[PDB]
Amino acid sequence: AVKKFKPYTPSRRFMTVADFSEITKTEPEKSLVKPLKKTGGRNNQGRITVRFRGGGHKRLYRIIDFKRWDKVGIPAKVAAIEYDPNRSARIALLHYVDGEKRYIIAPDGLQVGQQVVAGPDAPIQVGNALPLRFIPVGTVVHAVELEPKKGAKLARAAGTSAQIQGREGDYVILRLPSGELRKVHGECYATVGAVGNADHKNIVLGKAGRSRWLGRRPHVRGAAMNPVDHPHGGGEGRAPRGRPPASPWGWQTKGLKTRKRRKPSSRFIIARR
Amino acid sequence: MKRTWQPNRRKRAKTHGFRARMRTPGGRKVLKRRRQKGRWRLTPAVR
RNA sequence: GUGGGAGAGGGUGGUGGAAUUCCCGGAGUAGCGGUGAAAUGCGCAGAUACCGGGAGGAACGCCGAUGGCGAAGGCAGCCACCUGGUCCACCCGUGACGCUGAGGCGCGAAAGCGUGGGGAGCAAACCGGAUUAGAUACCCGGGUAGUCCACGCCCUAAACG
RNA sequence: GCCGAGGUGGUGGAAUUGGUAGACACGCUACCUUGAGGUGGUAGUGCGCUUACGGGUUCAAGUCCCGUCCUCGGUACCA
RNA sequence: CGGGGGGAACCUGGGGAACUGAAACAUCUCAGUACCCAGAGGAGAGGAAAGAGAAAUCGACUCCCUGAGUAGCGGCGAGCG
RNA sequence: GUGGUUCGUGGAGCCAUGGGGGAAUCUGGGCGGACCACCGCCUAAGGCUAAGUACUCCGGGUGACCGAUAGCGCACCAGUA
RNA sequence: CGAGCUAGCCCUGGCCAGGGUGAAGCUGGGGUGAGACCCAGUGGAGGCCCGAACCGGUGGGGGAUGCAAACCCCUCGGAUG
RNA sequence: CGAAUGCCGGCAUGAGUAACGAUAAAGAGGGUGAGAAUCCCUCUCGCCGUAAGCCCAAGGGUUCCUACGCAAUGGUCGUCAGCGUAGGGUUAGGCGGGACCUAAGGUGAAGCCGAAAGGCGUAGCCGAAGGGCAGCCGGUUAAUAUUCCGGCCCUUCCCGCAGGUGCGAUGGGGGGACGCUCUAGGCUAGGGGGACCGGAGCCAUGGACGAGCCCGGCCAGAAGCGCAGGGUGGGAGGUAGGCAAAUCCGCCUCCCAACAAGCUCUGCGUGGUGGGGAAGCCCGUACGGGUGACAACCCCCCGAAGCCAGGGAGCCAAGAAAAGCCUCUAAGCACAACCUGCGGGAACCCGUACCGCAAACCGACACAGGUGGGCGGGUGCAAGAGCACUCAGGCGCGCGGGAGAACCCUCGCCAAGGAACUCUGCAAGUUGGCCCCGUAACUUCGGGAGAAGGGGUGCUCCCUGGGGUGAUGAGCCCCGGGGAGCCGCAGUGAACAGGCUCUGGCGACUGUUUACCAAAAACACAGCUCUCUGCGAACUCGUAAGAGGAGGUAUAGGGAGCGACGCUUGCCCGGUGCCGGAAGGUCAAGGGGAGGGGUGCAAGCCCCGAACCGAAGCCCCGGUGAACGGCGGCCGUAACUAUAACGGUCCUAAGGUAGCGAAAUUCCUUGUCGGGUAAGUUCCGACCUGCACGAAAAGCGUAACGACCGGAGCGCUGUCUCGGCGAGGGACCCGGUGAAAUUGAACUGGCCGUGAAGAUGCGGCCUACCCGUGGCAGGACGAAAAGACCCCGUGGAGCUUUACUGCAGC
RNA sequence: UCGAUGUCGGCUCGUCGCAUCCUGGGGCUGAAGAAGGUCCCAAGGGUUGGGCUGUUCGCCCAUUAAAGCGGCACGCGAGCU
Ligand SMILES: [Mg+2]
Ligand SMILES: [Mg+2]
Ligand SMILES: [Mg+2]
Ligand SMILES: [Mg+2]
Ligand SMILES: [Mg+2]
Ligand SMILES: [Mg+2]
Ligand SMILES: [Mg+2]
Ligand SMILES: [Mg+2]
Ligand SMILES: [Mg+2]
Ligand SMILES: [Mg+2]
Ligand SMILES: [Mg+2]
Ligand SMILES: [Mg+2]
Ligand SMILES: [Mg+2]
Ligand SMILES: [Mg+2]
Ligand SMILES: [Mg+2]
Ligand SMILES: [Mg+2]
Ligand SMILES: [Mg+2]
Ligand SMILES: [Mg+2]
Ligand SMILES: [Mg+2]
Ligand SMILES: [Mg+2]
Ligand SMILES: [Mg+2]
Ligand SMILES: [Mg+2]
Ligand SMILES: [Mg+2]
Ligand SMILES: [Mg+2]
Ligand SMILES: [Mg+2]
Ligand SMILES: [Mg+2]
Ligand SMILES: [Mg+2]
Ligand SMILES: [Mg+2]
Ligand SMILES: [Mg+2]
Ligand SMILES: [Mg+2]
Ligand SMILES: [Mg+2]
Ligand SMILES: [Mg+2]
Ligand SMILES: [Mg+2]
Ligand SMILES: [Mg+2]
Ligand SMILES: [Mg+2]
Ligand SMILES: [Mg+2]
Ligand SMILES: [Mg+2]
Ligand SMILES: [Mg+2]
Ligand SMILES: [Mg+2]
Ligand SMILES: [Mg+2]
Ligand SMILES: [Mg+2]
Ligand SMILES: [Mg+2]
Ligand SMILES: [Mg+2]
Ligand SMILES: [Mg+2]
Ligand SMILES: [Mg+2]
Ligand SMILES: [Mg+2]
Ligand SMILES: [Mg+2]
Ligand SMILES: [Mg+2]
Ligand SMILES: [Mg+2]
Ligand SMILES: [Mg+2]
Ligand SMILES: [Mg+2]
Ligand SMILES: [Mg+2]
Ligand SMILES: [Mg+2]
Ligand SMILES: [Mg+2]
Ligand SMILES: [Mg+2]
Ligand SMILES: [Mg+2]
Ligand SMILES: [Mg+2]
Ligand SMILES: [Mg+2]
Ligand SMILES: [Mg+2]
Ligand SMILES: [Mg+2]
Ligand SMILES: [Mg+2]
Ligand SMILES: [Mg+2]
Ligand SMILES: [Mg+2]
Ligand SMILES: [Mg+2]
Ligand SMILES: [Mg+2]
Ligand SMILES: [Mg+2]
Ligand SMILES: [Mg+2]
Ligand SMILES: [Mg+2]
Ligand SMILES: [Mg+2]
Ligand SMILES: [Mg+2]
Ligand SMILES: [Mg+2]
Ligand SMILES: [Mg+2]
Ligand SMILES: [Mg+2]
Ligand SMILES: [Mg+2]
Ligand SMILES: [Mg+2]
Ligand SMILES: [Mg+2]
Ligand SMILES: [Mg+2]
Ligand SMILES: [Mg+2]
Ligand SMILES: [Mg+2]
Ligand SMILES: [Mg+2]
Ligand SMILES: [Mg+2]
Ligand SMILES: [Mg+2]
Ligand SMILES: [Mg+2]
Ligand SMILES: [Mg+2]
Ligand SMILES: [Mg+2]
Ligand SMILES: [Mg+2]
Ligand SMILES: [Mg+2]
Ligand SMILES: [Mg+2]
Ligand SMILES: [Mg+2]
Ligand SMILES: [Mg+2]
Ligand SMILES: [Mg+2]
Ligand SMILES: [Mg+2]
Ligand SMILES: [Mg+2]
Ligand SMILES: [Mg+2]
Ligand SMILES: [Mg+2]
Ligand SMILES: [Mg+2]
Ligand SMILES: [Mg+2]
Ligand SMILES: [Mg+2]
Ligand SMILES: [Mg+2]
Ligand SMILES: [Mg+2]
Ligand SMILES: [Mg+2]
Ligand SMILES: [Mg+2]
Ligand SMILES: [Mg+2]
Ligand SMILES: [Mg+2]
Ligand SMILES: [Mg+2]
Ligand SMILES: [Mg+2]
Ligand SMILES: [Mg+2]
Ligand SMILES: [Mg+2]
Ligand SMILES: [Mg+2]
Ligand SMILES: [Mg+2]
Ligand SMILES: [Mg+2]
Ligand SMILES: [Mg+2]
Ligand SMILES: [Mg+2]
Ligand SMILES: [Mg+2]
Ligand SMILES: [Mg+2]
Ligand SMILES: [Mg+2]
Ligand SMILES: [Mg+2]
Ligand SMILES: [Mg+2]
Ligand SMILES: [Mg+2]
Ligand SMILES: [Mg+2]
Ligand SMILES: [Mg+2]
Ligand SMILES: [Mg+2]
Ligand SMILES: [Mg+2]
Ligand SMILES: [Mg+2]
Ligand SMILES: [Mg+2]
Ligand SMILES: [Mg+2]
Ligand SMILES: [Mg+2]
Ligand SMILES: [Mg+2]
Ligand SMILES: [Mg+2]
Ligand SMILES: [Mg+2]
Ligand SMILES: [Mg+2]
Ligand SMILES: [Mg+2]
Ligand SMILES: [Mg+2]
Ligand SMILES: [Mg+2]
Ligand SMILES: [Mg+2]
Ligand SMILES: [Mg+2]
Ligand SMILES: [Mg+2]
Ligand SMILES: [Mg+2]
Ligand SMILES: [Mg+2]
Ligand SMILES: [Mg+2]
Ligand SMILES: [Mg+2]
Ligand SMILES: [Mg+2]
Ligand SMILES: [Mg+2]
Ligand SMILES: [Mg+2]
Ligand SMILES: [Mg+2]
Ligand SMILES: [Mg+2]
Ligand SMILES: [Mg+2]
Ligand SMILES: [Mg+2]
Ligand SMILES: [Mg+2]
Ligand SMILES: [Mg+2]
Ligand SMILES: [Mg+2]
Ligand SMILES: [Mg+2]
Ligand SMILES: [Mg+2]
Ligand SMILES: [Mg+2]
Ligand SMILES: [Mg+2]
Ligand SMILES: [Mg+2]
Ligand SMILES: [Mg+2]
Ligand SMILES: [Mg+2]
Ligand SMILES: [Mg+2]
Ligand SMILES: [Mg+2]
Ligand SMILES: [Mg+2]
Ligand SMILES: [Mg+2]
Ligand SMILES: [Mg+2]
Ligand SMILES: [Mg+2]
Ligand SMILES: [Mg+2]
Ligand SMILES: [Mg+2]
Ligand SMILES: [Mg+2]
Ligand SMILES: [Mg+2]
Ligand SMILES: [Mg+2]
Ligand SMILES: [Mg+2]
Ligand SMILES: [Mg+2]
Ligand SMILES: [Mg+2]
Ligand SMILES: [Mg+2]
Ligand SMILES: [Mg+2]
Ligand SMILES: [Mg+2]
Ligand SMILES: [Mg+2]
Ligand SMILES: [Mg+2]
Ligand SMILES: [Mg+2]
Ligand SMILES: [Mg+2]
Ligand SMILES: [Mg+2]
Ligand SMILES: [Mg+2]
Ligand SMILES: [Mg+2]
Ligand SMILES: [Mg+2]
Ligand SMILES: [Mg+2]
Ligand SMILES: [Mg+2]
Ligand SMILES: [Mg+2]
Ligand SMILES: [Mg+2]
Ligand SMILES: [Mg+2]
Ligand SMILES: [Mg+2]
Ligand SMILES: [Mg+2]
Ligand SMILES: [Mg+2]
Repeated sequence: AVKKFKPYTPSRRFMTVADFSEITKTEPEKSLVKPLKKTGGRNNQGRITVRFRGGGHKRLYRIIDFKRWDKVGIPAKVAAIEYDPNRSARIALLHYVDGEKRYIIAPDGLQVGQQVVAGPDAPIQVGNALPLRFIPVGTVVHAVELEPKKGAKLARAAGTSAQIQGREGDYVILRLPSGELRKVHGECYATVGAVGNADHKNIVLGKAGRSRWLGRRPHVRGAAMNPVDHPHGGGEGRAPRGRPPASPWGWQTKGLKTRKRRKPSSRFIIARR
Repeated sequence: MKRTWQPNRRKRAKTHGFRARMRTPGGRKVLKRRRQKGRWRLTPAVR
């Protein structure tokens, strides 16, 4: 869990690569990949709408199953645990008995050979997925639906999870990985346990190039621009912001809240980040 | 040292050529303009 | 060796109620706190005291002893798993196979350090109220590290009989 | 060299033209508490002269003005 | 059966600047101009009063002359009309 | 809320209309410069309609128009080299 | 009207003589209660090293109506990212 | 028209001036011709040879070939030509494209959006240097040739026969189908050597008739076979998935081979046949042709980066699509249809000349610049695409001849000295490859390191070890070892090839940057912190639809600072920002109508309007520092003095902690002291009076790194004392060609004056025959550019904000 | 002089003034001698090499007969830096 390196170069000093022990299969499931279009952060008009992107490895997209409920009651055996370049986590390849192959995003604690199933039935065990209403309160759970049948949305990122705090009416009270407190509808599926590859946050990029491999290009500071360019540009040697700090588009960037206030989902929230 | 003209026949038809002009309203007017000025060539040679 | 015994001895995983604190709701009004006496602070934007609902962290009351276990440091709600030492009995086996121990190795309260977490109460530093000639203190109101978990360091002590 | 605010008790510091030993402190002096000092309590700070200089305004000038000295603050850029 | 597309300038509709002027400049001006777009033609718009507006009056619409730089409008300015 | 008109919010009507409300059919409705009365004018919410007008790619006629540095950019194989 | 120059991104291809250093892992031995670890071999990592191609443009000289509207010479930087 | 740096045109001056475009280089003979340095052929000489040779792709588009031409184009000449005129020349079922596929992207029925114009968009369609697809060797033309011819092979389509089979698709499945580094075994291209094989001819000038010397000893090739290698399990049973179906694929279970065993595919070998085939001599070829020959046609060795190819391994950053192809079934049809084999017929459009690192492309030029892929021989040097010479082949760069001044450029060498040069060792020089010995502080333990500093280096002889290929052997190739000796000043004998050390600053580091005056201490960067964001996310672009974010989900995404790492990062919440706050106050439209007015006989119509309810915002209450930001003054005091641990007092929101400090910050300033030097405004170490450091616009440190900027030493030098000589290319003279800015007109001297204040031009005086060449720059307020500095203009523009007024956005 | 009169310093090359740093010739002296001090005449010649700083200047090391001061667009950039 987290490879380190001798310092036989600079930057090989602080580098850290993930441990790949959990990985069973070294090439993906041909059935389950589509190629994906790399945007470079350019939207349909050829305009950059997210800065500092592009470069980075050719990448095959793995189509992963975010609705477990098409297969209700059909068991499946976990066939392998794989590397997915498109996400923080690991994907499990698993074979349904009725012969369909799907990718689940791998819970921690899941191992190859395990027997897994989703439905309002089903044991409470790692990898099984149920309607939220049927998980015992106090469970920790991942890959959670936010509206019934709409796809899993919350807690898909390596090492994240969420927790059932209580039930009220048609809805259950979820603690999100943000610490926000949310009612989610009881009918929403979720699959028990946390996401794993939790050691993920401790990997140390370690050198400039290695940030490029991830397709994120250099990020140049406001301060280091001119005034045509940023609210912080201009000013001889350095200078401080000399105004409350701002985005290139000139809104305030320290503490100013951007959530819409009159948003209808406010009726469903109790907490923050 | 590398100058601004790097002839590419495909580029030239694709960019300034006839169908290109006729695709856009702006371009239809170029043609309209040139035709009315009496140009011998409404659009570059290319090939 | 065999047969037994006591115990907060250690490690892992669970799990319980009490209380504090914070949140919602209900009810309810002008003060609560705090001290040597006060002030700072909290409170008609509805505090305190009361009832209900919930979240969370830490510590385990009575049993509890001038008691027990451990080589030491140390160990105290309950339950399970894994495990150390130790005493008694019958007098069975090996046959001096012993004692000590420079170095070496390991363990080592608290505080401190690193990377993650976690953070209720307490609280170095820090702010404020008092006291005082003054008070960078004692007392009061606040309060961050830390106190807790994991992994890794540190290796000290009135580490004392 | 150039514009802004200042010079007052022993000290630090106040005052709209109406002064006044002059706010308020702290020095200090007399007594008191103490065996003695300090802390602490009680009641006063010039010999009928001065608020930097000296010279106008006013019925009155620490207060407004005029220049002189000193302080402090700011400035002396393109060259 | 029709449409499509082209046409010097002219017409109507949708949209629509700035320089400049005001001896600065914001209302105002330049100006519903330049221009972009859609449509029409040999012309196009308009047209047969829910009109004018003071006389008991005129009678559809266009165009010219004139009323008249009048009536008015206007940082009651420049100016517009 | 705006646009049009000479009308720039002015006493601001008339014509038009993006938004809200929302009638009546001659004893009905619009207008005559806020509004009210009186006296008049006119009949909205369907449509078409020659001529008189604008222009000049084109043909002609005519010039106190130019005469090859002029007159169209081009008198000439020019929107060419 | 332009991204046939330049800048970034996307898709699909290609290029990088040779030499040097010798990471993890593995294997063996040592070590130990079991380890950590040590040594030897092997192994062949890296915005590692020297250096052509390719990419630059460091200092100096020359050129300055130039060979050239940015060049030439010597020297220098990177060269599996 | 006389002036507008006027416009158009013509013609001057500079001037027979500068230049004639790489310093790779020329000489003569012969020919042709009106005319020859410049065309042609010979011989000699020089230059390129990872190219300055050869192939391809772009782009160009007749430049190709030949005949006849020389006005112009050619930097001179021209008989020549890429130039003028004319004629000729480009041949494909297999090469490249298209009657194939799909990528980004484009387009776009369905659909959505937008005043119009239009924007978007699923399927589909288009789109290639990627995937798929069937030709190899030779000959021939003046000029084309995988195109024509010759020989040997192959593809599709149509029709037929034979044999086989549930046939059948735009639908299901498989496959296609993949990164990067390293890399095994076998091959091949390619190359070296041979006493073996074939071959004209040769014996010079002292020696050699010799296992002499110089030349050559291959290419393509179906089936078959051989060798190397790729791919691949076989049968049954069930079956709920692969939007219908399936016998296929998937999945569960049972039995057989575990192995290429077999089946299958590709590579190379060999192959029937076919084809080439040197030096040299001769023919005259402008270029080839004849002969050598009836050629020989073999052995060994070196060996890819290429081939077998979906090979192997490791790694993290996790590595296109679709069709061809195989499979499965659906309708439908089963005389059809498809499969396999043989046969016959059918097989279209476009390109092909030539240039192609360049005189034919991009650079106004026959321009020292730019331009993607492939091949790129030999020897030596550690290797190599490096460097020196050289093959094939290709060039001597489209002005020449002389002379041998100054000056310049490029180059070589120097007595003694050795940085004294100078802002600065700038420049140059020193060093230099490889083998061995050796190698410090400090360090993040890797480094520092090529630290430093040393020794070796040729050739001949003897002995000698191991490898590869051959067999276990010679032969050939590779890596060594020991001994004795030869020669010169010197053996990496020429060419390519680090000068080193100490010490500060700044930035951690490799990177990036002002194309064209700045490469940096700037930007970036891993990493730290803050903040926003629950997902139809925030945020960005768009009027919108849509889109990016992301087919991502708080270990994620956006914004902002800081900038590896170590140790750290104080106090102030008054103001500003943001954040929280159900009360309070004020607050627009709207609500409400107390009352008041206009008019009317009136019923009424119309107008105004108080109270009161009525958002956000502001006010107000709080919070907030890695938010914007800020972080005091005066007086006194110790038993020498001096200083003040201590005290007093004014003010503040609070009065700068650690650490650092004459600093990339210190004005005074060359502060003072120490170190260095004979001497040190710089440098280093201190002190602290910090004009005016200070903690993420981070503080203080830090090994390693730097074409960064200071300072010092050694080494070594023409940098210098201080210059001298020599070389080439220019400059000079001659023949050819022949520009330029500038130019009121010129008959254009010095001094003292004078003058709009700096006179060839006015006064006086002095000096002075006319005209040129080569030189120098003091003057013509010399040229150039309507001064960029400065002001002015109610000139402009970019930028800012608590200037004004708007708009988007919220 | 802004339709342009390049600006400190250094190098190079100088030339001139004398208000003389030295050398020559003098008066006075509080000149014994030697050495000076002052003022007088005198522009023929001469007037070093280094450390530091861009520096002018200046300070400093080592010498010197001596280590002069000025002007020439703070002489001199179609002469260099
Ligand atoms: Mg587009
Ligand atoms: Mg940045
Ligand atoms: Mg900047
Ligand atoms: Mg911009
Ligand atoms: Mg801005
Ligand atoms: Mg700023
Ligand atoms: Mg600054
Ligand atoms: Mg700046
Ligand atoms: Mg290039
Ligand atoms: Mg051009
Ligand atoms: Mg092309
Ligand atoms: Mg024509
Ligand atoms: Mg006890
Ligand atoms: Mg005990
Ligand atoms: Mg036990
Ligand atoms: Mg016995
Ligand atoms: Mg301990
Ligand atoms: Mg502890
Ligand atoms: Mg006391
Ligand atoms: Mg507390
Ligand atoms: Mg004890
Ligand atoms: Mg006594
Ligand atoms: Mg007094
Ligand atoms: Mg008085
Ligand atoms: Mg200024
Ligand atoms: Mg039309
Ligand atoms: Mg209109
Ligand atoms: Mg219009
Ligand atoms: Mg329209
Ligand atoms: Mg104006
Ligand atoms: Mg004006
Ligand atoms: Mg103006
Ligand atoms: Mg108007
Ligand atoms: Mg007609
Ligand atoms: Mg008509
Ligand atoms: Mg009509
Ligand atoms: Mg009409
Ligand atoms: Mg009509
Ligand atoms: Mg009529
Ligand atoms: Mg008025
Ligand atoms: Mg108007
Ligand atoms: Mg209007
Ligand atoms: Mg107005
Ligand atoms: Mg009106
Ligand atoms: Mg009316
Ligand atoms: Mg309406
Ligand atoms: Mg009406
Ligand atoms: Mg009317
Ligand atoms: Mg009417
Ligand atoms: Mg008409
Ligand atoms: Mg006509
Ligand atoms: Mg003419
Ligand atoms: Mg003409
Ligand atoms: Mg004439
Ligand atoms: Mg003429
Ligand atoms: Mg003309
Ligand atoms: Mg013509
Ligand atoms: Mg481009
Ligand atoms: Mg490298
Ligand atoms: Mg290198
Ligand atoms: Mg250079
Ligand atoms: Mg020059
Ligand atoms: Mg890359
Ligand atoms: Mg001129
Ligand atoms: Mg003229
Ligand atoms: Mg002439
Ligand atoms: Mg001349
Ligand atoms: Mg000359
Ligand atoms: Mg010449
Ligand atoms: Mg001859
Ligand atoms: Mg000749
Ligand atoms: Mg070669
Ligand atoms: Mg071509
Ligand atoms: Mg051309
Ligand atoms: Mg031609
Ligand atoms: Mg040819
Ligand atoms: Mg030719
Ligand atoms: Mg000619
Ligand atoms: Mg000629
Ligand atoms: Mg020709
Ligand atoms: Mg066809
Ligand atoms: Mg297609
Ligand atoms: Mg489109
Ligand atoms: Mg449509
Ligand atoms: Mg459309
Ligand atoms: Mg293709
Ligand atoms: Mg292809
Ligand atoms: Mg083909
Ligand atoms: Mg073939
Ligand atoms: Mg051939
Ligand atoms: Mg088929
Ligand atoms: Mg002989
Ligand atoms: Mg063969
Ligand atoms: Mg099915
Ligand atoms: Mg494969
Ligand atoms: Mg492989
Ligand atoms: Mg298709
Ligand atoms: Mg079938
Ligand atoms: Mg059927
Ligand atoms: Mg056939
Ligand atoms: Mg051809
Ligand atoms: Mg070239
Ligand atoms: Mg050529
Ligand atoms: Mg030439
Ligand atoms: Mg060229
Ligand atoms: Mg050219
Ligand atoms: Mg190239
Ligand atoms: Mg080669
Ligand atoms: Mg070598
Ligand atoms: Mg090669
Ligand atoms: Mg070479
Ligand atoms: Mg040759
Ligand atoms: Mg020649
Ligand atoms: Mg030449
Ligand atoms: Mg010599
Ligand atoms: Mg010498
Ligand atoms: Mg010597
Ligand atoms: Mg020396
Ligand atoms: Mg000097
Ligand atoms: Mg140098
Ligand atoms: Mg040392
Ligand atoms: Mg060192
Ligand atoms: Mg080392
Ligand atoms: Mg060495
Ligand atoms: Mg030797
Ligand atoms: Mg020798
Ligand atoms: Mg050498
Ligand atoms: Mg050499
Ligand atoms: Mg060398
Ligand atoms: Mg080197
Ligand atoms: Mg410094
Ligand atoms: Mg750097
Ligand atoms: Mg740093
Ligand atoms: Mg660098
Ligand atoms: Mg930069
Ligand atoms: Mg630059
Ligand atoms: Mg520039
Ligand atoms: Mg650099
Ligand atoms: Mg540069
Ligand atoms: Mg979206
Ligand atoms: Mg928007
Ligand atoms: Mg999206
Ligand atoms: Mg997406
Ligand atoms: Mg920074
Ligand atoms: Mg920094
Ligand atoms: Mg504050
Ligand atoms: Mg605040
Ligand atoms: Mg506050
Ligand atoms: Mg309120
Ligand atoms: Mg109302
Ligand atoms: Mg009334
Ligand atoms: Mg409010
Ligand atoms: Mg407040
Ligand atoms: Mg701070
Ligand atoms: Mg104080
Ligand atoms: Mg300070
Ligand atoms: Mg210190
Ligand atoms: Mg200091
Ligand atoms: Mg100093
Ligand atoms: Mg400072
Ligand atoms: Mg220092
Ligand atoms: Mg600073
Ligand atoms: Mg800061
Ligand atoms: Mg520092
Ligand atoms: Mg650098
Ligand atoms: Mg010299
Ligand atoms: Mg010479
Ligand atoms: Mg004369
Ligand atoms: Mg004069
Ligand atoms: Mg005269
Ligand atoms: Mg002359
Ligand atoms: Mg001159
Ligand atoms: Mg001059
Ligand atoms: Mg001017
Ligand atoms: Mg003004
Ligand atoms: Mg202005
Ligand atoms: Mg001037
Ligand atoms: Mg002039
Ligand atoms: Mg001039
Ligand atoms: Mg004299
Ligand atoms: Mg004398
Ligand atoms: Mg004497
Ligand atoms: Mg004497
Ligand atoms: Mg003299
Ligand atoms: Mg003199
Ligand atoms: Mg001197
Ligand atoms: Mg210096
Ligand atoms: Mg000085
Ligand atoms: Mg000066
Ligand atoms: Mg001067
Ligand atoms: Mg100068």
